[PDB]
Amino acid sequence: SVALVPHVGMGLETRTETWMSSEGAWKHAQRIETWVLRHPGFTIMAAILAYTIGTTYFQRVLIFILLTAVAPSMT
Amino acid sequence: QLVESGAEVKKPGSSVKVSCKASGGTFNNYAISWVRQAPGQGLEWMGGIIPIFGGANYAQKFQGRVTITADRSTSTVYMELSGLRSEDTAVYYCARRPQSIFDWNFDLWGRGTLVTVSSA
Amino acid sequence: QLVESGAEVKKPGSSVKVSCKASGGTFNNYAISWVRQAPGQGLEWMGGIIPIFGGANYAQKFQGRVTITADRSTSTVYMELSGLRSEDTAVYYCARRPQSIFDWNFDLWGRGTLVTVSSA
Amino acid sequence: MRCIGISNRDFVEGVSGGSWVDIVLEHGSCVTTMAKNKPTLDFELIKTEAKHPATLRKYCIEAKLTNTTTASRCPTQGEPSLNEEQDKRFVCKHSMVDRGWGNGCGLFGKGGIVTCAMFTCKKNMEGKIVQPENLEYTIVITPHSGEENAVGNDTGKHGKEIKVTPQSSITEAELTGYGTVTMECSPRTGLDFNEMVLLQMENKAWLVHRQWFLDLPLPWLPGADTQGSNWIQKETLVTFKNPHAKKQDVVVLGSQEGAMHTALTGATEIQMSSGNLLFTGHLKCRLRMDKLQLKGMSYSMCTGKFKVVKEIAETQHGTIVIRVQYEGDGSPCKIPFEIMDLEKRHVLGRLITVNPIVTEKDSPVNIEAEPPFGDSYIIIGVEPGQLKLSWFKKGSSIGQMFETTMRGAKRMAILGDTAWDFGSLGGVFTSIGKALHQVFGAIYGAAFSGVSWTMKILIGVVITWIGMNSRSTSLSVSLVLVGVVTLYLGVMVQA
Amino acid sequence: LGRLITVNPIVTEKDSPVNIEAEPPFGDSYIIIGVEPGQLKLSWFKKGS
Amino acid sequence: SVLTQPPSASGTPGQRVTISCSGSSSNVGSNYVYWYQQLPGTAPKLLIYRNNRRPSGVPDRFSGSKSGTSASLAISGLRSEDEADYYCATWDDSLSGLVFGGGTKLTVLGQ
Amino acid sequence: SVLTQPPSASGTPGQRVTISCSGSSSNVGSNYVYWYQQLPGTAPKLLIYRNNRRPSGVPDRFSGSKSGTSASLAISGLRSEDEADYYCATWDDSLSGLVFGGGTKLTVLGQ
Ligand SMILES: *[C@@H]1O[C@H](CO)[C@@H](O)[C@H](O)[C@H]1NC(C)=O
Repeated sequence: SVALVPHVGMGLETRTETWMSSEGAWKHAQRIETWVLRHPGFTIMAAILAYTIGTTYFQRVLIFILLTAVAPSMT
Repeated sequence: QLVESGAEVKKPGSSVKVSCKASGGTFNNYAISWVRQAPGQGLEWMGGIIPIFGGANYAQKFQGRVTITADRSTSTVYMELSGLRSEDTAVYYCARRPQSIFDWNFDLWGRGTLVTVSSA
Repeated sequence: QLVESGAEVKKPGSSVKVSCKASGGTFNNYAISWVRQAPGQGLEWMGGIIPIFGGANYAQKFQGRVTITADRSTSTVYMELSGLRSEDTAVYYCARRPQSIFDWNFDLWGRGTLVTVSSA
Repeated sequence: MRCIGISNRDFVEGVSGGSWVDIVLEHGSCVTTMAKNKPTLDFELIKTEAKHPATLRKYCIEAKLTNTTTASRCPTQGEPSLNEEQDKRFVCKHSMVDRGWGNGCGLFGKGGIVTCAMFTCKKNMEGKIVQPENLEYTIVITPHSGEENAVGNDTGKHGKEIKVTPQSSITEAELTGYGTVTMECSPRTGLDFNEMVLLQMENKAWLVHRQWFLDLPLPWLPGADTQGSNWIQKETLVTFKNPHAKKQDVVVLGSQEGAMHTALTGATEIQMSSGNLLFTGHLKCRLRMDKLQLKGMSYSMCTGKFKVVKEIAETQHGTIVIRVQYEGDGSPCKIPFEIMDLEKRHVLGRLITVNPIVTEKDSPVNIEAEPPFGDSYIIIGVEPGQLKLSWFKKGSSIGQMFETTMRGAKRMAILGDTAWDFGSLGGVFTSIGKALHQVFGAIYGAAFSGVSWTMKILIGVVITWIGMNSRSTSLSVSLVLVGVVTLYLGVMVQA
Repeated sequence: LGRLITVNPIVTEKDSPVNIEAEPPFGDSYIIIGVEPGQLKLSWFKKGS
Repeated sequence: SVLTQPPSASGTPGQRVTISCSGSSSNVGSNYVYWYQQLPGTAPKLLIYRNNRRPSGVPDRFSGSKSGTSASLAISGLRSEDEADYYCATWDDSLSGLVFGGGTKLTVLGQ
Repeated sequence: SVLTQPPSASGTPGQRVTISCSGSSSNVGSNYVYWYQQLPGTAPKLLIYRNNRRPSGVPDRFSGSKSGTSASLAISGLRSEDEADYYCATWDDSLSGLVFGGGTKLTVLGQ
């Protein structure tokens, strides 16, 4: 779908309000939150995998966040 | 370019919604106010609307009894008067003004709309 | 030399294709334009094409209604009119000019194909 | 009352040797330029028209399938054949089905099947391109005189309109009583229209990136087509069904209008119905005040009472506007105006409407002034009947310093390196800053193109942490600065 | 900032257009044609480096 | 609301008639004054907008004068057609609304 | 804006007649002007191309003229052969197409 390639990071923004800027600002976070709520099981597995792979807390948190964000996105 | 609804005879205590059909240019650039003249009497200013901003202001004599609204979809301005009485029998005018706080020159005027109030 | 197809009688709403064959040198080194003249009226440029390159240019009046094409194998230039009407009755000329955007001298003309919508 | 109360207002103060100042004009913003001995002027870029577009591509957003047909061949006997597959108006797909004596031919196995349907487009979005030389910027220049604007929305009479096109580098406007204002704008380094498509779908248009528009996964036409039937990637707008390997069917996907509205999330909406006139973007101009002069300097001061008809109003920009009326004689005269302290010993505030004058007795005059933070008194007229109107600013110099720093930071976030052109008097520090900004912004735009503001936030946090947990103090400082700037840009983006 | 390639452009005839080729610099530059009474100044921008 | 205008006016052809409507400082002095001529059975027509401005198409016979707290509409070249009801409009701040004058009758000795 | 010509032009044999082609700066004055001589029932013959240039094999009686925005075609000596429609053609940048003069017939006398 064209909706999966929004016109976001194109460097054309001005001071003018864009098409759906306020509406689309937090849609990604809302969808990720809803997915993490509906699918707790994958979040726990992602946390375990991040802890297993990440040597330091920074690596663990980065991996956990990236997995949790990608999981809904790849669908 | 200001079209008003046809004459309609009302009854005491009823309500009337006079319609003023403005053009595309005046709706988004000017303001509009409603003026009623009693039969054989002087003009009176009821209220005014800026269609793109709404928030019509009303004269103290009619505050609480009349309501001006604008339909941006059809570029139309509406005047609703409630509690009609014989004193409300008069021709109603919708005129265009420059939309500035200090500009009140009604260059454009409507053909008028007559409202009749009586017990019959 | 620039030889045009014979006269055609058509009907309203139909289509007519006019051909204009040309020599090898004039096909690959020049451009061919189409100009119509309604009887008792001035010449009207419809469009043209650089046959070696294709991609015809069309007048605004005939935009969406005409299609100019070139057959490189036969070294022939084609013109097709869609939605023929009475006002489209006129003689159509194919003319040769240099393939440059600044010079528009039609130093060589075809005889001209007359398209009519009535009976002969 | 055009540039006052617009809330995107920049005060450009001063000129350089040569009497020119550099101002970037944005559509929704405004510029008020003030120089000593010169009338204050308001500038606003109000319209950008792009003329003579060329359609670059026509995308199909809604189709219908008709004339569906199917063909099959027995297993091991090769592909089936459809005549329709000759014509490219038909979208076709090949699959396999189970065949046998029941299905109707000789042997058992996966047969070949080809289903085709005539693709027809009911609604398309047209992408158009323009040449930079074909752009045209309308700039309104209104002398900040205080004379009450004539009937209308400033479109006529007071306020001179200049059309800035790349054909002429010098745009000249005559303001009666003020001389001539010369602007040398650059409508070639503004939007960069060679990278832009003008996409209109259904009584709506957007200014979109060109590569983004060419990467849209929809069926398309070349733009030179004129037939509108040979769409390229029709398979993006249809789906073929073989649920049980029994038979193949083709259905048409639904209208893509809403999905495209979602795809256009960050694009800026324009108008394409009555000409390609858009209202986003900026225009760097060099303002030449050489032939600009104050109006009415030959008049005498007013000797008569002034009455404040409209009470002093604080503007959004730390300025006050007061409407006054003249009752005295000597109609065209200079309004005696000052902002002083209580004792009327020191002058504390600057008059923005320089050289206020009452042209006719009846007409009121709007005076704008900029009072100081705290108590000030607006003195108006000579002693008999002289007005002394108190005012309290309610702010701080530190507060406005921080606010102006924030405004400049936001301008850099919006204009990139063109921010240094804003109010620049040909300085050397500004030149070096602009060069450094060009290099840094080139690197940043390479590293952050096509990422979202959440991605920018994540990257900024990561880079800040990497800098913080670094042994090298120089690298630490560099990384922390880069991360903080990235965090600021992520927070201040997507608008 | 830039050098013209059609060296020594000259008007051989009044209503006979003459088309000059120049090499402008990278970035902003202005093509000035004529003398002050009606001089035309043309902005140009060269995209490369 | 105190804006008063002479209820009737009398004049002869080619005889200037002044319709002076007074008011409070806020009513008239502090704001523009608009003059409208309303022929019977017709919508009012703008004569003088702001203080002494004539709209395009309005003939020069009509002129607008504004005093300290009163305004007067001057009629030069009085004619039978000019006979109509005249009002002066001015926003007044105390009432926060537009106030129309009572109107003036242009009783002209034409017939 | 578009090319305009006098619909008809008169003359006498052995005369000098000039036909005017008037357009806007978009078409005439920013591009060359071409003059075509068309006889009845015959394809137009290129008469003048570019500006004031005669194609090889044309008599010198024909002379074109180009002004800043308008153009003219002048005839040295007049005859019965000159009686024919004359068109001026010029590329138009705004119209993005070739625009013809609209026609001008030379009505030589001596019938
Ligand atoms: C599609 O079907 C219609 C209806 O039978 C028919 O008239 C038309 O010719 C068909 N078109 C093609 C390309 O087969």
